[PDB]
Amino acid sequence: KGKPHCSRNPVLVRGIGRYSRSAMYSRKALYKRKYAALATVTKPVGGGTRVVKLRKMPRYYPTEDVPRKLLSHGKKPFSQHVRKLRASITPGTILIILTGRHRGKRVVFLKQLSSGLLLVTGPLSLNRVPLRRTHQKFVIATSTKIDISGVKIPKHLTDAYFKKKKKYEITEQRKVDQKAVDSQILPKIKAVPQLQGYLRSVFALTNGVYPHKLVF
Amino acid sequence: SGRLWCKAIFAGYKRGLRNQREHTALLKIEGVYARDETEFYLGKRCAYVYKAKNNTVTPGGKPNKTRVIWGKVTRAHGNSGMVRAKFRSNLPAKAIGHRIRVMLYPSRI
Amino acid sequence: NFAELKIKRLRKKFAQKMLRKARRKLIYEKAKHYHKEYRQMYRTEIRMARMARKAGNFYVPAEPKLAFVIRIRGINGVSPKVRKVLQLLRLRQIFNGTFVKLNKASINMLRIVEPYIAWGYPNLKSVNELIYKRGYGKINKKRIALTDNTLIARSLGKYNIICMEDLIHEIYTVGKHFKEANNFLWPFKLSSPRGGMKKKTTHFVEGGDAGNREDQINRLIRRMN
Amino acid sequence: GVDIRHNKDRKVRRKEPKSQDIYLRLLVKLYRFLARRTNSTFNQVVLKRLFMSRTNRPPLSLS
Amino acid sequence: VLKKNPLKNLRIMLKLNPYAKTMRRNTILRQARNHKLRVERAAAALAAKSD
Amino acid sequence: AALRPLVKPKIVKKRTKKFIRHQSDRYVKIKRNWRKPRGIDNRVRRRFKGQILMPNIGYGSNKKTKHMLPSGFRKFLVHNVKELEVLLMCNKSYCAEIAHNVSSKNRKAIVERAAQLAIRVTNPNARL
Amino acid sequence: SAHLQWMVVRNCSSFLIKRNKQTYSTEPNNLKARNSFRYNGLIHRKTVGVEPAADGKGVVVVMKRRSGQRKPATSYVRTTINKNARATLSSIRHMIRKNKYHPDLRMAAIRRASAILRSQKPVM
RNA sequence: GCAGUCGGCAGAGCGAGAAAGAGAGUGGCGCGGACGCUACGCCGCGACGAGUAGGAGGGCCGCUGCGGUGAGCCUUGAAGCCUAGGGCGCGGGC
RNA sequence: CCGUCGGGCCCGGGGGGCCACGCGUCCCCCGCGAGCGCACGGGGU
RNA sequence: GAGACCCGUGCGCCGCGCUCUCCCCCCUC
Ligand SMILES: [Mg+2]
Ligand SMILES: [Mg+2]
Ligand SMILES: [Mg+2]
Ligand SMILES: [Mg+2]
Ligand SMILES: [Mg+2]
Ligand SMILES: [Mg+2]
Ligand SMILES: [Mg+2]
Repeated sequence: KGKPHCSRNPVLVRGIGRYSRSAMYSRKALYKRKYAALATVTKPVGGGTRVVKLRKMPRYYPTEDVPRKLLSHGKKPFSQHVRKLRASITPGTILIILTGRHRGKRVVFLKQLSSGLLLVTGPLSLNRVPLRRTHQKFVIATSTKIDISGVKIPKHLTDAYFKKKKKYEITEQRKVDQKAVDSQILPKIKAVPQLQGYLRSVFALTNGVYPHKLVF
Repeated sequence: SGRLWCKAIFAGYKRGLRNQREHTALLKIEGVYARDETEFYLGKRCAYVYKAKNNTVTPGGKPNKTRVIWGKVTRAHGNSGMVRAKFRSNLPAKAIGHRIRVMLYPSRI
Repeated sequence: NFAELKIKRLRKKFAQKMLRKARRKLIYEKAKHYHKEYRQMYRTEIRMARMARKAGNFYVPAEPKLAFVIRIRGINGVSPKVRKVLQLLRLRQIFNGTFVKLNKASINMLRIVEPYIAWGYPNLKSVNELIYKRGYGKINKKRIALTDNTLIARSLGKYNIICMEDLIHEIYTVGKHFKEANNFLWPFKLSSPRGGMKKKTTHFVEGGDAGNREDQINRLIRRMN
Repeated sequence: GVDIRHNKDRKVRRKEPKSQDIYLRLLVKLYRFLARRTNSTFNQVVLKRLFMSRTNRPPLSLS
Repeated sequence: VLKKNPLKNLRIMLKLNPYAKTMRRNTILRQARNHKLRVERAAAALAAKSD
Repeated sequence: AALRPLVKPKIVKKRTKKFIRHQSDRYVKIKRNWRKPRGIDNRVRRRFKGQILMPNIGYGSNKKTKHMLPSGFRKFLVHNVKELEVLLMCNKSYCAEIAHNVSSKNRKAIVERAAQLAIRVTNPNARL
Repeated sequence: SAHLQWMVVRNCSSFLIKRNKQTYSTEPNNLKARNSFRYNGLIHRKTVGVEPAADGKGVVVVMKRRSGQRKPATSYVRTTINKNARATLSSIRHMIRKNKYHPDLRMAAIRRASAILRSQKPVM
């Protein structure tokens, strides 16, 4: 019986620990740790009692079948992938949505979701952008920021919450969640001057204004 | 409400003098006249928007006459800010000198 | 029965696992030893220059015993003596590279093929990355990539060359079995050199590419490899 | 471009009997398996001799 | 077998060369040691200007 | 609704245009079917730049998709009801095609048989 | 023997179809209808065949008998199976495997039983 | 390289740096297990690919006629011919 | 005598990394521990 | 992997090192 312990060497870089083999042998204390040396259900009938087999035979075989594939190793599903966020994106940053029906509009980033999508609202009282997901490769991260350390994001605002369902109406829960986040983040917006109008404005390219020259 | 793409010109195909490789296009982006300025646009998506006679379907919309060859920026071309781009279909040579929208959203910043 | 046959075959598997870990520890400690050999040669050469500079004399280094030769011209218009020496050097394409051990007989052959080769004296790093990136064996007359240590050790293991680091050590410190350890190697098929060329058709000392660029072959190896 | 001559790449040695004799071909089918799956070089010489022409298989007299 | 570069693939490099693990554990530990000695000396210079 | 193959790889073709015979546009007496040009001064044989391309073996298709239909099957000519049951086992990758001289009273029989055998027919509604 | 008869008929049989870069054998007991040595239904001492029954329901299985090889009248033994699909495949698998009767034809016969049974179940 | 599909007559090995035996003896419940193999077949590695005159190989390229064969096709429409139809083949062609 | 981040597993006497960590005898010298996972790991999910 | 004392992918080779079959302590929910 053993409660698990963390790995006794830290990560130096990826793939290599800090301490070597004999050092990790001492830190695991293996010098004092020498050690030495389903298919059938029986069911009654009315006869007697039968041995019923589960996993019964296939009634039909396809005329041709694909062979089983070779094994691969580094290939993980999307629920297990690692989540990279750009270091210019921090909680409370202002984003510019570039793609959807709210394109060019400026929004307040809050939290990265578990699928890597950026949970965001530039508030519905300013943008008409609700609590909504965006994508970091499709948003522009400007270096203007609001401190949202004291902001309680609800724990249920997840990707399962934000997933499309199947004639669309906002539910009462989605109505009250936007209020519950807006009533908190809006006094932080209005405590820095002109940012409410800045978020009300949209981003547009004009003559002579080039994106490789403009710093955001 | 306003423009969200950079202006570029289909300056020609990737070519030597007597051999043009139609699969790669040379873009001239407005405002980019040095190879140091090209680093923003590398990897960005580029669109040749054009109109034809028969209607085609518009994503998130009703069918109209506008049609798009999509593409993306691959690398810079020369010291003077010209850029190499690759499109899904090779761009028609009738578009040489005409406008390509360079979108902003393979964002890296 | 079969209960003793099963443990008899598991004993064979366990014995082979212990043999593999013994060979693994051998490869580890021998590469550890080669690291110290390289550092003793490097610091001994520096110290040998320093003790002569204290005394006011000159320390002449040993004339180099390993050359890396890159064929830089094409297969068109080659005079037959030059072509013969190039196929004896296993350079039958442009930008093929081989290691050559240096003596009078080899240097006079490189002297024949001076307009067609560019060569010089390779670094330990150049040998390392040449074997690691472009190293291909000649096993059973086929070009097998050096992906396993057993892939070298089945051919050169009888000369006590059993891993990539004996192979690199045998090539670098030009050893007793250099001919076998270099003929085992396929001639390296290097890329075009990145950053362009100075002048391919003239000698290196007259501002071009061909010839003996003495320790300057390593700069070329970074751009070709 | 590689400087190699291709005049003698293709070996001009028989891979099969030119005869369409099915009895000789069943013998060749036996000795292909034997010459491949045994360590004996006799089976290889037998298979390559089963390949040959009648002139390269001259008769053996009793004496 | 697909050839992977041991100069870019760490555990292909360790498969061919078990001592590369030790040589890359050192000159990362040694490099961090040298960098903190360098910043300790850079701080000692600006501290000695304050005497 | 339709009968699918066992697998559907993308059928990559190195060329899709046919290999036109040299100078078959300038004449009606020269049919479009390919002939190797064998003249001494011939630009197409000499492989000059910007000319009609000659067929090479390098143009040959992938062996996994050679002779494969765009549906993903490979066709087999069928002349009667009896020559369908050779495809009774090859049905997931090989399809049937009724020959052009099979009458309209027998095409019905071959189609209604292949519907039982789940064999895909390239031309089910042909004559009728 | 069987290999000799194969070296006779491998390219010169009347059951040979060579069309459209394919090859088929129209032989009565050829499972998969493939011109092969293994799937040939005439040249072996032991053959399995599977075909639909005389009436439209069921699968008849054919086994070649050991004695009268030169006697085609009493050579093949036919057995009609009209059960459910799982029982029919159980019967064919037990006829091939428990008898050790030409055992590499086991799932060729099983898949042919499945194909005939699917062809006998009607389309909507 | 593969005849090793060696299955309740079972035991599912033979890529592994180092000549040879997963040798054998005797004293001290539940009935299961993809594909394959036209062996003239199938599979795997590696290197290579210019071509006149010329030589050789493969043609499930094509025409006509004969000998066998397809319980073949066909007046519910053969040959031929036309076709902005669908396709296949590197191609001959289908 | 002097010098060597010299070579001797850095010969030998009085804080930090090591593919070093059973015992018993004789002399030399100063063959089968078990489980669980993670992965720069035998060619994309 | 089990194995003639049992019949289970229908994630395993090489190579790297993680925890548990020992005992304590600290820190955070
Ligand atoms: Mg020249
Ligand atoms: Mg460059
Ligand atoms: Mg070539
Ligand atoms: Mg030639
Ligand atoms: Mg010749
Ligand atoms: Mg001429
Ligand atoms: Mg040729």
